[PDB]
Order: sequence, then C-alpha cells, then structure tokens
Amino acid sequence: FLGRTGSSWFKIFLFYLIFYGCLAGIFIGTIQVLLLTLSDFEPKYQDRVAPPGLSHAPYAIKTEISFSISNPKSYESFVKSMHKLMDLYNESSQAGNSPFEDCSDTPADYIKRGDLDDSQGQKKACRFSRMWLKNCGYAEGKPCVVAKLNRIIGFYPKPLKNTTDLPEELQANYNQYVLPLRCAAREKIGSIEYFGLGGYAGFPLQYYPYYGKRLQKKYLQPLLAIQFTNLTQNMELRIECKVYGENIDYSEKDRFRGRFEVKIEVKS
Amino acid sequence: LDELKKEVSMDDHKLSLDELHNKYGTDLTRGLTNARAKEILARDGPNSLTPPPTTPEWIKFCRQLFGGFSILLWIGAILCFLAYGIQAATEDEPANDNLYLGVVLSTVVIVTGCFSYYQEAKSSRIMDSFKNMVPQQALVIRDGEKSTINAEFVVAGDLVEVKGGDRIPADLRIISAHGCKVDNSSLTGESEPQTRSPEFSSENPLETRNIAFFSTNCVEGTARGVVVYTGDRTVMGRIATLASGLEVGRTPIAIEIEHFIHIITGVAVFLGVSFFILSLILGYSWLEAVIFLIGIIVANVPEGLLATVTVCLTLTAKRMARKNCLVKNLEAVETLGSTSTICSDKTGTLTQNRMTVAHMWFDNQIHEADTTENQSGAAFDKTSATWSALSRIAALCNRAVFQAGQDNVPILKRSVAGDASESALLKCIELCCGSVQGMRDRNPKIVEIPFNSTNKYQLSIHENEKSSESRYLLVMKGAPERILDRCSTILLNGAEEPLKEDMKEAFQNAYLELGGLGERVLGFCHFALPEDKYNEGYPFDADEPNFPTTDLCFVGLMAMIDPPRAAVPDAVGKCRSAGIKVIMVTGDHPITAKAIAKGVGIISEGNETIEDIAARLNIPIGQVNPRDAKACVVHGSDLKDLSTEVLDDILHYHTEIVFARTSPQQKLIIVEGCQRQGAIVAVTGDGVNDSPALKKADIGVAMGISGSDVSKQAADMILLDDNFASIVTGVEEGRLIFDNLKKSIAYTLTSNIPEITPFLVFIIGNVPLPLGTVTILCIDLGTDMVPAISLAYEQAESDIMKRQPRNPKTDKLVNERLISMAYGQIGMIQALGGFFSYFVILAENGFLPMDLIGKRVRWDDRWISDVEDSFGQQWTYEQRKIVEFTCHTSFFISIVVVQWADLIICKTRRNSIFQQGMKNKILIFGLFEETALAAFLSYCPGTDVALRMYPLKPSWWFCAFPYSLIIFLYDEMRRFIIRRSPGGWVEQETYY
Amino acid sequence: EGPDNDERFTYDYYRLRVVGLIVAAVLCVIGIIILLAGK
Ligand SMILES: *[C@@H]1O[C@H](CO)[C@@H](O[C@@H]2O[C@H](CO)[C@@H](O)[C@H](O)[C@H]2NC(C)=O)[C@H](O)[C@H]1NC(C)=O
Ligand SMILES: CC(C)CCC[C@@H](C)[C@H]1CC[C@H]2[C@@H]3CC=C4C[C@@H](O)CC[C@]4(C)[C@H]3CC[C@]12C
Ligand SMILES: *[C@@H]1O[C@H](CO)[C@@H](O)[C@H](O)[C@H]1NC(C)=O
Ligand SMILES: [K+]
Ligand SMILES: [K+]
Ligand SMILES: [K+]
Ligand SMILES: [Mg+2]
Repeated sequence: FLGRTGSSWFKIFLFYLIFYGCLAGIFIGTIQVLLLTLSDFEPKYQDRVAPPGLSHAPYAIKTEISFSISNPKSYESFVKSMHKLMDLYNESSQAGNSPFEDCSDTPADYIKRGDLDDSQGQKKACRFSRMWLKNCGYAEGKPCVVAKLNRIIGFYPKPLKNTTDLPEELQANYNQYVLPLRCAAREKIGSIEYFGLGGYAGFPLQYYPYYGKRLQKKYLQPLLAIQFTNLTQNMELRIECKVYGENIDYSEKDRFRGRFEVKIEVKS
Repeated sequence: LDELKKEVSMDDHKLSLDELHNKYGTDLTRGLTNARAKEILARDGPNSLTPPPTTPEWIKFCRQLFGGFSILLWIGAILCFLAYGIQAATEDEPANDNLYLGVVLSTVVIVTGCFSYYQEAKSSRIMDSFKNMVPQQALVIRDGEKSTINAEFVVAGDLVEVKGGDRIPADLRIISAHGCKVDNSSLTGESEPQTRSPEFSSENPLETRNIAFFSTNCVEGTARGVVVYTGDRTVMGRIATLASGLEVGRTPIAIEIEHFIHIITGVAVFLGVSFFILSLILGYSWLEAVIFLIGIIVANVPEGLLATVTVCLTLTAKRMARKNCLVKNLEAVETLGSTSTICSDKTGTLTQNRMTVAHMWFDNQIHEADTTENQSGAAFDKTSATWSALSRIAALCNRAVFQAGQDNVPILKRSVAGDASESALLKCIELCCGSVQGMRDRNPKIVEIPFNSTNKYQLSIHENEKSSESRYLLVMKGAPERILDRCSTILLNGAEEPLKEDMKEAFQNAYLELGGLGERVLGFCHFALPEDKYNEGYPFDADEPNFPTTDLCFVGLMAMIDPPRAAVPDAVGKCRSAGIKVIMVTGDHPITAKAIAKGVGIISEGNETIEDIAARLNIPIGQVNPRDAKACVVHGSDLKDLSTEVLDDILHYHTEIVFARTSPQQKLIIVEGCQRQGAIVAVTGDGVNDSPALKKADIGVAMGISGSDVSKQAADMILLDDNFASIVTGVEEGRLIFDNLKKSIAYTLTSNIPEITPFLVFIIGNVPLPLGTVTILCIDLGTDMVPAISLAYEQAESDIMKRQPRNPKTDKLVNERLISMAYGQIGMIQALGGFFSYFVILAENGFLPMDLIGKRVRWDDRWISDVEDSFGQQWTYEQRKIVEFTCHTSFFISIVVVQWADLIICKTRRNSIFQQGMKNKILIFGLFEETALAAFLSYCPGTDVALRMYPLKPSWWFCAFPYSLIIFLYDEMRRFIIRRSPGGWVEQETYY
Repeated sequence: EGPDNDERFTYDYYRLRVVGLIVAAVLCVIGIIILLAGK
C-alpha cells in the first residue's frame, strides 16, 4: 500500500489499539486518585477568588450600557439579563420551611449552620424578596442597575469600623451588620439612589457564610438595586460602584475586584 | 558548458620552429612588433584569468528565509497581523497579543535564517589562487630587444625568455634552451625537475620537452619560447575555469534536512487546514478560526530544531579542530561519515613527498631502512664493516647539504640543497652515522667528477681520515650495472674477494627485486689507490682520466622511493574495514603508483591485474579472463580513449583500482564516475592537479603542510598536520553525529504533541485553553534547547567503524520509525501528563473536570464577571484567567518534567541507560539549566505580564512525575525487546 | 477559625517566589559545576 503489507498494517493497528487503550486507562486512573483527594463540600484552594468580585445584571457590551429612552428595542437587551437574575428571586421559588427560612427584615449578624459537613441536610438559607428592591419592564429612562457580591464558601464579609474617617462619612453607618456600596464618578452630574434589604445601601450579613452548592442549593445571595435618575443626557458617564470592608480589596488589573465599571449613556 | 574542459588538450609541439612562427605571425629572433603585439592584445584579450560570476550574499541569506518552516512561520506572523488588523478596526482592542506575537515570530524567522546561512557556507577562492600563479611581469623580445612587460600584456606569438626562479608566464613553444629544467608539479603533482629543450620528444604534449606551461616554474637554466596560449586558453587556465566553474551541489546532510522539513511541513499543513475547516463546521467565527490556525502553526513547527542541528554540527567541528582537522564548511562534518568511496592522490597525500632510502644490498643480503617520518621502525645493521664502507661513500660521494639554521628541526624534515637522490642519501647517513659534515671534514675532497649524462657515474677522491694511512681513497656511485662493469672485488663482511659469477648473479637478483618494489637503485663502490703510485702531493686530473676507474671494489647497492606516511597503511585498512572503497588517482608513473598501492594496502596481497596473470602464466593478455583480476592499473593514456560507460565497468568490476598518470580533468572524471554509481565520494589531495576532483567530491580533504594554496581552496576540510589518521577519525565523527542528530531530532519533535493536542481539545471539547502560543515558544526556544544540543555529546552505542556506510537512498535521518515513536508513543504520553496537571489546577480551584466541557463560551466572555464553578462560587474575568494562565504555566512545567525522561531515553537508540550510563556532563547540565529556567520563568516577578507565567505551588511540580516515569520504563522495556530479539518487530517499527 | 477564618483565602505567594528563585539559582550553580568538570 503506502507503507506496509496488510499483515503489517494489522499489527500496527492491534498495537496502537492496546497501547492507547492502556494510556487512556492510566490517564483515567490518575484522574480517579486526584478526585479521591478532594472534598465534596469545599475546594482545596480559595486564594484565587479571595477578594470577592462585584458583578451586576445589565450585560455590558464593554463595561458599558448605552441606549435611547425614545426607543423601545434600545434597552430591551439589558432588560433580558435584568429579568434573568430577578426571575430567580421569586416568591414561588421560596416556599415552605424547607429549604428556606424567614430572617431578620433588618441587617443582622452572621449565621453558622455548623461545619461544611453532610451531618445535616440542606443548610437552610435566608429568604430574599425582590420586593425589597424598591422602584425595580425596568427603568426605560435612567437605569435601575442591580449589584451582587460573588459567592465564596465560608467567606465572612466584614464591614469597616467607624474608628477613623470614611468616604460616606458616618451616614447611616450600621457598622456592625452592613457591607456598604457607594457609587461615584468632580464629574458629579447624576443622582445616586440605593435600594436593598432593610432599606440600607449594603448587603445583610445574615446571608453568610455561604456553604456551597452541594450543602446549600436554592440558596439566595443578597442583592443591592442602584438607580441613577441623573438629570443629564447624551454623554458617557463613567460610574464606579465600590464596596468597602476588611476582607474587600481591589486591583488595577481586575477592574471587577470588589467594584463596578459602568458607562451609562441615555442618548435620547 | 564545462564538458569541453573535461577533455584532453590538443597542441602544436609537432610543428617545426619556423612553421610555428607562420601560425602566429612571429619572429624567432626579433620577436613581435610593438604595434603587432598591441594589435593581438585587442584581438585575443588580456593574458589573465577572470573569476566566475558569484551569487551575492543578499540572495544567499533570503533563500533560507523561505524553506518550509520559515514559510509556515511567515504565514503565522502575517496571520497574527491579520487578526490584529481585523481587531483594530472592529472592537478597539488595547491589547498587544497578535501584534507582538507577529513581531516575535518574524524575528524567529530572521534569526533562524542566520543559523542556516552559517551552515550553508561556501568559502571558495579557486580562481584567485590560480591568478596568483601568473607573474606580475614577463620578459619578452620585441623589435629585437628584451624588455619587461606586464604579464597580462603578453600575447600569442611573442618571444618570451625565462630563467631559473621565474614562473612560466604563458604556455610556450620552446625554441631555444640551455640547461633548462622545470617544475611541472602543477600538472602531475610531481616536483622532480623536468628538462625543457626545442626538440619534440613525445606525441603527448603534456610529456614533450618542447612545451612549457603556465602555472609552472623554471627551476634552473634558461629558455626562450613562442607563446601559443594565453589566459583562459592555457592548459591550466582551463583547469582553473573547470575547477572554479564546477557546480557545488547539495551535501548528503543538507538533503536529509530538506527531507524531514517536507515531512513535518506536510503534517503541519495537514492538521493546519484539517482543523481550520473542522472549526468553521463547528460554527467558529473567522476571527477565531485564524487565531487557532496561528497556534496550530506554532505547535507543529519545531522552532528551535534547525538551529540545534547547526550547533550540534559546530560543536562536532570544534572537537575536530582540536585534532588538527580544520572544517571550512559545517556540513562537511557529516559527509565523511557517509562516505563509501575515497579517491586519493598519492604524492604528498599517501606519501611524504620525499625521496627516502628504503633498502640496501651489501654482504649478499637485503637490508630494509626505516622510511617513516618519526622513525617508528627499527635498525637493520650497524655491526658489519661493509656498512661503514658503504656509509662512507654515501656521505663522501655526495654534493648535497642541509640549509642553514635547521638544527632545530628533525633530519628527515629539513630542507636540503640538492637533487632528491643525494638528499635521501644525506639524510640516511646523517641519521644512523651522525653528522655527515664531520665525515666530509675528516676526509677532505681533493678532486671529483660530478655525475655525467655520458659517464652515468659520479666519482670522488678523498684524503683517508686514517692517520696510519692519510692516503687517497676513491669513491663512486651510479647506475648499478655500470658500477658492476668497473668492479673486480667485493667487500664481503669486511674483507675483499674476487667477483665470481655467483655473487654477480645475486647482485642481479637483488637489483631486480628492489627495482620491482618501484624503487630507484644505485650502485656504490670504492678503491684504495696504491700508496707508492700516489704520493701525498700527487695531482689528480678530473678532465682526463689521470687515475684508474676499473677493477674497483663493489661495496653495495642502495634503493630509494617517496615512501608512505607512517599512519597511511593503517588508515587505509581502517577505511576498508568500515566498508569504504579506496581508489588511487595519481599523476605519477604506473610502476611507482602500483608499488605504493601495495605498500599502503590499496592492492591487498595476492590480488592481480590482467597483466600480472599474463606474466605469471606466460600467456597473452587477451587470453586472460579479465574477471579473474580484481585489481587493475589504468594509465591515463588509455583512460583518454575510454568512454564513461567503459570507465563505469572498470569501477564496477574491480575492488582494487589504481589510476596512474592521470591529468587533472581525468581525476574529475573518475570522481564523477564513482558518483554516477550512487556513491558518496571523498577526495584526498595536496596539489593544484587535485583542484577539480576536490571541488567535485562530496567532500574534498586537503593536506595542510604539504598542500598547495589551490588545493586547500578547493577543499572542504584541511588536515593541518598532514595526519592521514584524521580521515579515520573524521568518518567516525561523521557517523556518530548522524546518529546523535536522530536522537536530538526525536527529542525535539516529541514535545510537539503536548503542544498540538491542547489546541485540538480546545476546539473539540470547548474547554478553557490548556496551553498558550507564547508558552510553546518558551519550550522550543527556551527549555528544550540545551538538552537537545547535549545529545551531540553522546558516545557510540556500538563499534560504528564496524558497520558499512549508510545507504543514502534508504537510511534517512528522519524516517517513519522516528515519527511513530516521537509523535505516536512518547509525545502522546507527554500530552496526557500535561492535561492531567491542567485538570488538577482547575479542580483544586473549584472547577471539576466534568463541568469544564462546553464552558469556554462563558469562560472567555469578558463581560461575564460571575462564572459559577462546581462548588457554586462566582468568578470575575481576570480571576479565572489567572487560574487559566497558571494552567498554562504548569502544563509548560509538565512538558519540562516529561522531557527529563525523554532526554534520558533519547540518549540511546538500542542500549539501556544502565549500559550506556550517565557520563554526558553537557546532558546533565541541560537537565539542571532547563529546570532552573522553568522555575525562573514561573517565580520571577513580572513574568506574569511579559509571558503570562504564574507562580506554581510546590505540589503542582509533581503532577507529571508519574507520566515522566512511565516514559522511562516504557522505552526501557521496548529497547529491552529490541536487544533480546534482533528479529525485527520492535526494531523495524521503532528503531529510529 | 469561625468568623475569623481569613487565612483560608490567603496564600504566601511571596515566600513561594523567594524559595522558587533560590531553587532555580542553586540548580543553575549545580549545573555549572558539573559542566565545568572539564569544560
Ligand atoms: C418570576 O417572576 C416574574 C415576575 O415578572 C414572572 O413573570 C410573570 O410572567 C407571567 C407569564 O409570562 C406574566 O403573566 C406575569 O405578568 C409576570 N409577573 C408576575 C408577577 O406574575 C415569572 O414568570 C416568574 N418566573 C417563575 C419561574 O416563576
Ligand atoms: C489527538 C489524537 C486523537 C490523535 C491521534 C493520532 C494518531 C492516530 C496518529 C499519531 C501518529 C500516527 C502514526 C505515526 C507513524 C506511523 C508510521 C507510518 O509508517 C504509518 C502510519 C503511522 C502508524 C501513524 C498512524 C496514525 C498515528 C498513530
Ligand atoms: C419609585 O416608585 C414609587 C412608587 O412605588 C414612586 O412613588 C416614586 O416616585 C418612584 N421614585 C422615583 C425616584 O422615581
Ligand atoms: K513546536
Ligand atoms: K567539494
Ligand atoms: K518541540
Ligand atoms: Mg600530491
């Protein structure tokens, strides 16, 4: 033929069949032992998610949400993702004492449901009403963005203490139980309005620590609705929403490390 | 074009002096007119040689920039700029990826260009050396007056004059001469002075006395002649053009390189476009379809391989430089290993090029002297009183002297003023009797008759050094038979005795044997003149026989030859044991050529020519079956009337071939004949008459000390110490580097698979990219470099000089067996070890292997800063990318770890590491430096930006260890099978 | 610890780099030693 005879062509097939078969069987074996060394409830390493990311619902083309108020299908793209998220926080999804629980309607302290063990059933998560998100189809004019803190197993978000000076200096400082979120731009051509649990501009600490998908399915993380009823129009406004805390840090590279990058433009 | 120059020349030495003048419109006495000479100048053109048109270095450099790998890397470099252009227009990408990767790849092409350019070097100044043989000026007779002119202004027809010490300015017809002798070594390779006279003495113009040639010099006397040829039209000017004009051609090693380039280029374009369409079918945007292709290019092309080859060659050439063997062309480092036939000059190559005493006949006994340079033999006789009598004649009846200031150099190497035979005798006595000058001071010469053409003997009368005598001793030497007709007694073991027919017959026997050995034989005799008949003041007349020259006492015979170099016989046998055929090709006479052939082992004992059979059986040569003769001796005059097909039959039908009295073109023809049969041929030589053959040879080797400038220009390799044993070393080195290149190539190729497979699974699986493009270049250009080079220092696995020369048609540098092992077996195991570490990193950060399938869409989505892992956690864009790049880093390090084992297995093709050992210190160096480089690239701060290399956790380093070990075991088991059964299965499938 | 389990989300990449570079250097020196056993 090309290389060899039929007899040789066969033998080279019988070899590579057994050979690659063995190699596949060995590869699988090493994957088995790897998995055997891992927990079902907690990942081996967590230093790469460490400082929590802050992500929002409006799917930004490039950290930007520009549209026209005087146009219907101009914002119907951002309403798709906005709906996708909030559709999960339905009351019909949170039914019965299992696996949900009614928690303080005001920001409270942490809740420990034991260890990362299966020695108990599904760890009961705090309910969250999308109805706590006042004012927010969504904002056809002047968007109503929804913030979110990235989930990390066993992470206890710790707010800053009012020992020294603060950006939003001491205003509504629920020091003991709220992780604040203050959006900014100089360039003050807007109108910041925050909505959340208990009416505070933060995340209620009663939703922590997260016990993971395996130990807490259907779990709901707290949301923070933000509305920009800015009196300006037809210009790119670089708005940055920042979260503050002891376990919260940022990076010049990762522009989502505990903060937002939104470029709103109501070009109408 | 040069087929005309490969033919024997035609001449006009047969014409009379007068007749020759009519042909050139010339005067025998007055010479040309100033006007007629200038007319002929403009007519024929200058008496000069024009160098052939060369290829500029520009075109030479750029021709490498387009050879398979460079072509693919160019397509990659441009395709980078393509994707970059498409980006800069569509979505403003502030990145530098495609732009920088395009710059990097273009640089890789340029630098790789320098390496191949360095390897494909051609240092040739043939025509320049020939031009150095034309004198600046010549002496001509014009308008009846002699004047010096620019030699280029010399034309056919003018009257030229030459004298001892000057170069022949052009081909001349001798019309007048006085004691003129010439050095024709340019045409023959033999430096013994040849007389020139107006008389025609041979039909063959290269042998006649009435022609003098350009490229030669007058050694003594004076001559006048008419110019018959000028410039390019001279006999050796044509040799110049032939030699300088010959197409170089591709080396065996070069052909091998291009061959695997085709193979690897083939699989590259195959998988390249095979997956380019496979991606579009899967609905991949052309924006991405090209990005994947660039990666495929980088994965398939072994970026550092061609440069490795060059470095391995260079390092092998450095070792040979350290044995006095200079390599002018890097590729010639390997050709000697692939050589199946050596065509060797004799004089100054196989031989020392110096008349040396070989045997002596005295006391009715043949004695042998030591002919070797360094005198590696033993003594023959010292005791016999006869010896001292013969020794005295050899010293006394000798007019040769050592040049001043030689006392530092060895006797046999020092320059001597005199003819070759007298120098030989001088050096013979000086060696075994101490200072000859002393013997010539103790015995003052009073009268002598120098060797005469008519007398055929030379005699001398000396004052006997003996005090009790202080009388007159007569000594003489000459033609053995002439000396015999002048002897009455023979000095036997001390005492004289009558010359009976018995001893006279033993003389003839001794004389015939020595002459049969191709040796020049001289007779020696002396006579103690009677005291009473010769007073202390008796005057001797040298002009008229004033003393007896008959009834003298015969002392002995001495024989001499230009002997082989000490190492030559043994080197020839070693070449022949390695299955290399050795042919002699010489300008010298057949009797001498044949005798040295037997001396060095070109013709082995018992082997006969058709002429030998005929003489032994006493029958006509036509009655001899030529197939009964494995040896042959072909004279150039017969070679001339043979067609190449008939030359091919001679080459095919004889194992032991001697081509004697060959011209320079004839040497070229013999070389081409050998090549025509498909053989790789080496030429060894030292003369300008070797230049064409040296050029045409696959590898030409010139002698460094004895070699002429031309020969060393025509060669690829120079033996700086004239050590012929270096050929044996060269062939051995050549074979070793050939095997080690295979090892180094397999090693380099093996790591291609773990660079290809990640890109494929990226498409077919939709998982995050396991390894990056930049990461690949950190391997092929970084870590693999020193290890791959180090394989050039591997010792032989067996006695390589015991095997036959490779068949260049069947035995390739890269074959299917190499690809099967590197791509199909070991590289495949490396790929898995890479993937394993990849799955380990991701799973330990929360992305278990199961959830990875079909996630790249959301993974690469820059706007999704919340991807969910297996544990329900949410990752931003840059966070997951850090883990991904950490995956690139550990996959990279996994390659390094699996290359550890590969380096050790590529060490040997057959033998076990437990047999070959770990005595390669460069290899071990490679292991340490490779690992140091990888660690540095991962842990050095800032490398996460420039190369996207991230720090690895200690446990990460050990992921591929079980795969590294399986490689070592697998290959060790496999080679155990090879050795345990030379049959073929494992062998014919995987044995590189 | 309980709410004070910050160490769980931390890794000393600084020490790892220091150690990694120490090792790389020493492997580089060791290599020179073995190579220079004859040049
Ligand atoms: C989650 O809540 C949303 C609230 O808008 C539900 O949307 C409803 O969709 C139905 C049918 O398309 C409409 O008739 C209603 O007007 C919507 N709102 C309400 C309050 O009922 C959505 O269907 C819910 N999703 C799930 C899975 O239950
Ligand atoms: C990523 C995976 C799916 C690709 C696997 C590719 C396999 C099928 C390839 C890789 C190397 C290949 C082999 C390389 C060498 C030889 C020897 C040659 O004389 C005949 C073909 C043969 C035997 C090839 C057959 C196919 C082969 C085994
Ligand atoms: C939000 O909606 C409420 C009614 O639910 C209305 O009274 C109020 O004006 C709205 N706020 C703004 C800022 O438009
Ligand atoms: K490669
Ligand atoms: K050559
Ligand atoms: K490679
Ligand atoms: Mg010679």
